[PDB]
Amino acid sequence: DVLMTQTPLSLPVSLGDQASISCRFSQSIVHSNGNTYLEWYLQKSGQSPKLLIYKVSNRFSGVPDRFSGSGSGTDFTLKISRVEAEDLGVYYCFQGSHVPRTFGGGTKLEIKRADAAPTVSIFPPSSEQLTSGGASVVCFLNNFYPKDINVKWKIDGSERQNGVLNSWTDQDSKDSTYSMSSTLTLTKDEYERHNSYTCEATHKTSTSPIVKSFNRN
Amino acid sequence: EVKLVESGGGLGQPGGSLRLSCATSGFTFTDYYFNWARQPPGKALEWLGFIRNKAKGYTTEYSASVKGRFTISRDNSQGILYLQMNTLRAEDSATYYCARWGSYAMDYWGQGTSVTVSSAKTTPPSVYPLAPGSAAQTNSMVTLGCLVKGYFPEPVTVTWNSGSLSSGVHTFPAVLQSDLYTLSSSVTVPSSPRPSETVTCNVAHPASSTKVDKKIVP
Repeated sequence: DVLMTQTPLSLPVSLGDQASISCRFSQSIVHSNGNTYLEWYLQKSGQSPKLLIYKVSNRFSGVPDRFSGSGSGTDFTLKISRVEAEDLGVYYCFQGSHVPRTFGGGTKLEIKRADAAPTVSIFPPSSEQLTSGGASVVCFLNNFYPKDINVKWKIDGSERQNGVLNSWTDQDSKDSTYSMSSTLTLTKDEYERHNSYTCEATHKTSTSPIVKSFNRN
Repeated sequence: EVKLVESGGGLGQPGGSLRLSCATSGFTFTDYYFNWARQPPGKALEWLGFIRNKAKGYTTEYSASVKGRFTISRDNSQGILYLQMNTLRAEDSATYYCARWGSYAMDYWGQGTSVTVSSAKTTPPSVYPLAPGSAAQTNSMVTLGCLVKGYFPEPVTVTWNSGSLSSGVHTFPAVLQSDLYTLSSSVTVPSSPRPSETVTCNVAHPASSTKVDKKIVP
């Protein structure tokens, strides 16, 4: 029951900078034979995982010399000694000699930029959808940074939990930002039962929640 | 010379019994362990289990998840690793990768095989225009949107003004809501072009031959 912990979950970087991801265990993962089977894999968007380092410090063939692994026993470290655009991906440490055998939650290497408040927009259900007995209120929150953001929905003041489905984009290939969509779907009846629908966004770019609202009428 | 190629992905029924194959070449299949890992949509790559080499006797190992439901096997004489998956479920939708482990860890991975586990049949998408109101949203800019819901299977192609409106567009990753997918797309245009001009979102769902063009209208 060797519980693994890889950090950080997310890692903001400016190209050219150094990165360091760590993998640590509650117990030592050294094998009876003396060896330590700690590996580091790189999985890019839509690609198969690639091996970077094996047995804690052995760089696999083809892997650039800017990638370094270290540690022993319980704490290990991957260290990109000069991050490049081509390294942006998700990094996983792995050991399969001890139960539980597994990949770490991963460390996603994203590009660092200046913070930016989200542009929020709310949209009432279309007459079309309602003719079919359903009502989806949509809220867009595009172009913010960091990715960390919390959306809350309110109907006639009370907060609402059930019926929400969110989806986020991946860091934009051009401006290093993220966007999100929050959709509240209710029955035409519920929608015609209430009048005030609010989409409230919380982001570090402000202490004041960004609120978008509309009244059914 | 070293090659591992999965196959067998496709659509499956919840409670079904699909079986994947990973054929290899260019190396002595007997001397290797073989790993099976899966990456669910949006979720993180996960390890399912492995089977040991000849020396260690072809003993398999599985995660606590696939335990009781999946089983690794290999054709030592032909060089084909197999992943028989039973009692399938929605959570089993991912891309499956096989890899060989040896003196250099998992140095060769396959290219993957996609599986989707649904009780849904082909379903055409409902397309609704998302128009603003008392405020457009942004400094002299307006954000319109298009909701594409209730379809199956992926994907759908959403376009703005037949491909004209390329800048200022965000198509968000589909989400599942009771077997079907829902997707939404947004676009930001200056307040000058809308509503004076026309903004239309084009949604194509090949699997059902649909192609809907929705005029965004105030």
